[PDB]
Amino acid sequence: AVKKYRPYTPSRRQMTTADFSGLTKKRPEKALTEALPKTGGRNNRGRITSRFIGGGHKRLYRIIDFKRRDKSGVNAKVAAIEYDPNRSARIALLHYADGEKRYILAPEGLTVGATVNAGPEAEPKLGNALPLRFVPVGAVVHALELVPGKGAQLARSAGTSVQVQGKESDYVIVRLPSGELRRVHSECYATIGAVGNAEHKNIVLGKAGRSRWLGRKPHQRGSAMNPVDHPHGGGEGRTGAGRVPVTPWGKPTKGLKTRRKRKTSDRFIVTR
Amino acid sequence: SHYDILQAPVISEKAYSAMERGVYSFWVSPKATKTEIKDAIQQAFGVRVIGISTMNVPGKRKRVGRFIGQRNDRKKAIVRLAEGQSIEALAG
Amino acid sequence: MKRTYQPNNRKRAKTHGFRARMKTKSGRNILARRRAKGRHQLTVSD
RNA sequence: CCCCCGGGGGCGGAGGACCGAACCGGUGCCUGCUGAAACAGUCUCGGAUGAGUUGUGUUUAGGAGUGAAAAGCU
RNA sequence: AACGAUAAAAGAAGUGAGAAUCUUCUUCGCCGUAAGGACAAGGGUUCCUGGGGAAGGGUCGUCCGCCCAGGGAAAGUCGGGACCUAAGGUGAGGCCGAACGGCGCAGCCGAUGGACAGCAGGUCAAGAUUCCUGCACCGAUCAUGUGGAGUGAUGGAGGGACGCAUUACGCUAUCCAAUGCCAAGCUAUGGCUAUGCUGGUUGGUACGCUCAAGGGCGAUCGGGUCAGAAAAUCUACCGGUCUGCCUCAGACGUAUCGGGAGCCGAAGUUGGAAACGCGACGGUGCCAAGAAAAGCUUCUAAACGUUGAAACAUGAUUGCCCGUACCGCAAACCGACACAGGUGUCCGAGUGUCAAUGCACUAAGGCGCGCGAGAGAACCCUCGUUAAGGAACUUUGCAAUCUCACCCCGUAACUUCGGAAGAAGGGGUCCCCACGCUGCGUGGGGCGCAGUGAAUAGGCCCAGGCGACUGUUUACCAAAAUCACAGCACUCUGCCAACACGAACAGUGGACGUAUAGGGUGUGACGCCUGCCCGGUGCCGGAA
Ligand SMILES: [Ca+2]
Ligand SMILES: [Mg+2]
Ligand SMILES: [Mg+2]
Ligand SMILES: [Mg+2]
Ligand SMILES: [Mg+2]
Ligand SMILES: [Mg+2]
Ligand SMILES: [Mg+2]
Ligand SMILES: [Mg+2]
Ligand SMILES: [Mg+2]
Ligand SMILES: [Mg+2]
Ligand SMILES: [Mg+2]
Ligand SMILES: [Mg+2]
Ligand SMILES: [Mg+2]
Ligand SMILES: [Mg+2]
Ligand SMILES: [Mg+2]
Ligand SMILES: [Mg+2]
Ligand SMILES: [Mg+2]
Ligand SMILES: [Mg+2]
Ligand SMILES: [Mg+2]
Ligand SMILES: [Mg+2]
Ligand SMILES: [Mg+2]
Ligand SMILES: [Mg+2]
Ligand SMILES: [Mg+2]
Ligand SMILES: [Mg+2]
Ligand SMILES: [Mg+2]
Ligand SMILES: [Mg+2]
Ligand SMILES: [Mg+2]
Ligand SMILES: [Mg+2]
Ligand SMILES: [Mg+2]
Ligand SMILES: [Mg+2]
Ligand SMILES: [Mg+2]
Ligand SMILES: [Mg+2]
Ligand SMILES: [Mg+2]
Ligand SMILES: [Mg+2]
Ligand SMILES: [Mg+2]
Ligand SMILES: [Mg+2]
Ligand SMILES: [Mg+2]
Ligand SMILES: [Mg+2]
Ligand SMILES: [Mg+2]
Ligand SMILES: [Mg+2]
Ligand SMILES: [Mg+2]
Ligand SMILES: [Mg+2]
Ligand SMILES: [Mg+2]
Ligand SMILES: [Mg+2]
Ligand SMILES: [Mg+2]
Ligand SMILES: [Mg+2]
Ligand SMILES: [Mg+2]
Ligand SMILES: [Mg+2]
Ligand SMILES: [Mg+2]
Ligand SMILES: [Mg+2]
Ligand SMILES: [Mg+2]
Ligand SMILES: [Mg+2]
Ligand SMILES: [Mg+2]
Ligand SMILES: [Mg+2]
Ligand SMILES: [Mg+2]
Ligand SMILES: [Mg+2]
Ligand SMILES: [Mg+2]
Ligand SMILES: [Mg+2]
Ligand SMILES: [Mg+2]
Ligand SMILES: [Mg+2]
Ligand SMILES: [Mg+2]
Ligand SMILES: [Mg+2]
Ligand SMILES: [Mg+2]
Ligand SMILES: [Mg+2]
Ligand SMILES: [Mg+2]
Ligand SMILES: [Mg+2]
Ligand SMILES: [Mg+2]
Ligand SMILES: [Mg+2]
Ligand SMILES: [Mg+2]
Ligand SMILES: [Mg+2]
Ligand SMILES: [Mg+2]
Ligand SMILES: [Mg+2]
Ligand SMILES: [Mg+2]
Ligand SMILES: [Mg+2]
Ligand SMILES: [Mg+2]
Ligand SMILES: [Mg+2]
Ligand SMILES: [Mg+2]
Ligand SMILES: [Mg+2]
Ligand SMILES: [Mg+2]
Ligand SMILES: [Mg+2]
Ligand SMILES: [Mg+2]
Ligand SMILES: [Mg+2]
Ligand SMILES: [Mg+2]
Ligand SMILES: [Mg+2]
Ligand SMILES: [Mg+2]
Ligand code: NA
Repeated sequence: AVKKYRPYTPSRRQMTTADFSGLTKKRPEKALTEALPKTGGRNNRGRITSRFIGGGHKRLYRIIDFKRRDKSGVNAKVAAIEYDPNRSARIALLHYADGEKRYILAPEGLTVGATVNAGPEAEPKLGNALPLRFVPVGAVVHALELVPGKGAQLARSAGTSVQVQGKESDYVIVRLPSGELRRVHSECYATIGAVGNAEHKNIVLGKAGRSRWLGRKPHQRGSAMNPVDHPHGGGEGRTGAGRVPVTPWGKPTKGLKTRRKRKTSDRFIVTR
Repeated sequence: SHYDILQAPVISEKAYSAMERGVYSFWVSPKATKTEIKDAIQQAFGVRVIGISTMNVPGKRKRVGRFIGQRNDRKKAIVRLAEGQSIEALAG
Repeated sequence: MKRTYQPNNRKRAKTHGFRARMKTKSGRNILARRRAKGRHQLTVSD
């Protein structure tokens, strides 16, 4: 389900919003709040860098464990599954026996009260911290290290999955969300199952400035600018002639990767 | 020490009616504080002090000779004694 | 008709002050350059 | 959400919803044009719970900043 | 030419060399969600008193925010500091860099926020939670006594700690009525002899077997080491375990200190209204998911003791530094001016009118805007009415009418089934009496040309172009069909990501984000859809 509305305002007919009924309606845990809103409004040394970052609504950061390795061998009980305006991919509070509390990303299909287990020998049940070497072939997982320890770059957002392929001397093959295939060391941890909030995509923002609530400012087109301001500068009417970015280059098809190491670790073919 | 902390008594019709209340009013060096101003009053005149108040006061900006002038800068302090309300009697 | 000069004692002294001219070379140039003019204004601190 | 069989009633109180003061703004006419004013006045008009308005404090600058974009503001 | 808003002014009296302009008296007119009052920025003696009259004042001037002199400004409790942290600024060590310099953890600075002990009155010419009177509270040191032992950290935990809309109950501020009370006198004009008129009609504190909505809270014994660095009798997890307690908002009474119209001190009633304030951190719904730190509460680590403890009771002593006058929507701040501009917050009464900070008139309060007097020509500006006609005017119905508020009846094509819609149109609107209901309604009667009787308060409809829509722009000739916009598409990007700032193997932004994400480009809600041409150029592959 996702909410839809009657057309009582000219907006608000197309508009859509997520269903929150599964989210426990609680204040986030006080120890994990970190705060650190402090939005860096695209600015660097006062100077814009990621252009078009506006203000939006205020936010706190929810520290989220990613490595999950340190509490190997302890059981966890899933308390609340809960909202988070940073990940936009619902998180899940959990309590360990011995009483430490830390958030974890919520897998698709995980309910409140479920068991959660971490460590090397743990069984491939939903939401466990398993190193790749013990993952059964063809299982889907998310939340994935690139190097053992301090990893969780791969598969983190709504509905993303990592489909393990064959295995080698200590490297496993996996299918990333982008359709790339990649090697990864077998002691990297992963989390069983795809990501929760599996259908973030079909929310319909509806009106301008529903984006502003998300803090993304209006995104100017070149062709409305001036020759001074952008290469797609003026001239009486409307057109093209070259097709280039802000500062120049291509941006329809101009492969932008550098010629480097770890391209040998991305050794299976990559659409991207 | 204490003698040259005290500046000169206020001479004001308001200050002199307060003279009749056991209240005494006089200027002091502005950078002095209340604690030392009180022990100065009572080292000098021999009397218990039970109430101090103090106030920085800007110098008026007079002008002579069509050279624009400056301030002067003072700090009048008002003090109430115990029932032993004497000073030098020098009130008038 | 809001106008260009809206006085502010903390603004006036935080930029422009004696403390702020010493924070950099270029301002210490502003001091010794005006001291040489023999001015008296020197900064905004009077 | 509650009744009668998507309809009607109960209730509830949503909204870049409506009229409208403050407030923000500048639509049309007139006046003003050695002005009351180096951009305003009266009348009229737009927005008026939002992409809203505003105060403090602070960051970004000269081929540079900033710009819901006029080569506009600095 | 002008003498700075069309909110008027008149008379008497006074002072003086001198008066339309200064003072007084009595009227008149103007504001009254202000043009009254209280603050913050900012200004700097402009404040009060006594003098003055050059210049400043758009005239005058005996006056002034001008000139001269003298005074005025009081804090343990209000605001800031000796307390805390945000962005930001710094920053030993550390990372970089032709030099000067650029980054940067802890820490430090930094209020626009957090924490924190007083209320009522009196009153200088000029100060008031500051001085005075009454009566409190807060910390610290000491003493007497009870107690006669555990205190319990630069470290741990809890807690401080926070959104938006709406809304139930109770209440005060505060406002209204009256043949409630109290005080004072009079009355004529035609009448009333008071049942008329006018005015006032309670603040703080202490004590209640007094009435009281609302609001807060579960609570211990034990298990586990793998959690909070170790500790821990405090927290967190897990398992056993059984409506009631606390709080007073506010009201009432008794007492007491004040205040109180008034000629020293009267009354202090009953009925009604009512906050955004208080009870409070209440309830409900929602998505865009709503600071940190100290103080505060709880634990041991170390150390100090365990016959001069923590803590409590009374008494004493102690209470630093800075701000405080006046202006403060303006004659004192910003505008070169005593300028029709601009300037953040709080309070802002009454009558009428569905409501109201709207509109009119008015309270308290404050003003009549620092040239005046006449005349009633042309012309010019802001207004009133206009015969017959009614857009014939003109680029254009531009301007100016018309319409106007609330109640009732009635409303089209077309539609994204919400809307179009206040469609259009037509009717009601006052006063008296009787009747029903909770100010309405039903009836009967009355007056006027007219009853939202004055003020505020839509003209409407048909048909096109463009853009879907709210919104944004050229400060000072363009507000639009421009910009953006939700939605769509191409492409890039595997994470020290692409990309962007950068002297830099520095550091940052992207982002404490990770392909359902981020950048770039172009289109621009929604519906039906998006054809032919890879030769040229660009781009991705091939690479004899
Ligand atoms: Ca006629
Ligand atoms: Mg629905
Ligand atoms: Mg730029
Ligand atoms: Mg876009
Ligand atoms: Mg352009
Ligand atoms: Mg160019
Ligand atoms: Mg072009
Ligand atoms: Mg151009
Ligand atoms: Mg063209
Ligand atoms: Mg660029
Ligand atoms: Mg005192
Ligand atoms: Mg100074
Ligand atoms: Mg000097
Ligand atoms: Mg109802
Ligand atoms: Mg609206
Ligand atoms: Mg409409
Ligand atoms: Mg305006
Ligand atoms: Mg504008
Ligand atoms: Mg309109
Ligand atoms: Mg509108
Ligand atoms: Mg350039
Ligand atoms: Mg004029
Ligand atoms: Mg007169
Ligand atoms: Mg005479
Ligand atoms: Mg004369
Ligand atoms: Mg006059
Ligand atoms: Mg006068
Ligand atoms: Mg007289
Ligand atoms: Mg005022
Ligand atoms: Mg000041
Ligand atoms: Mg002052
Ligand atoms: Mg005066
Ligand atoms: Mg006087
Ligand atoms: Mg005088
Ligand atoms: Mg004169
Ligand atoms: Mg002279
Ligand atoms: Mg003159
Ligand atoms: Mg003081
Ligand atoms: Mg006192
Ligand atoms: Mg304080
Ligand atoms: Mg600090
Ligand atoms: Mg810092
Ligand atoms: Mg630095
Ligand atoms: Mg503050
Ligand atoms: Mg306090
Ligand atoms: Mg007096
Ligand atoms: Mg005064
Ligand atoms: Mg007082
Ligand atoms: Mg209520
Ligand atoms: Mg009566
Ligand atoms: Mg009466
Ligand atoms: Mg203990
Ligand atoms: Mg009583
Ligand atoms: Mg600290
Ligand atoms: Mg004052
Ligand atoms: Mg003015
Ligand atoms: Mg304003
Ligand atoms: Mg009111
Ligand atoms: Mg009123
Ligand atoms: Mg009313
Ligand atoms: Mg009004
Ligand atoms: Mg005034
Ligand atoms: Mg005439
Ligand atoms: Mg006119
Ligand atoms: Mg007629
Ligand atoms: Mg006609
Ligand atoms: Mg003609
Ligand atoms: Mg014609
Ligand atoms: Mg035209
Ligand atoms: Mg017109
Ligand atoms: Mg039909
Ligand atoms: Mg219909
Ligand atoms: Mg229409
Ligand atoms: Mg008639
Ligand atoms: Mg009639
Ligand atoms: Mg009328
Ligand atoms: Mg045509
Ligand atoms: Mg438009
Ligand atoms: Mg313009
Ligand atoms: Mg501008
Ligand atoms: Mg215009
Ligand atoms: Mg590096
Ligand atoms: Mg970084
Ligand atoms: Mg376009
Ligand atoms: Mg095509
Ligand atoms: Na009579």
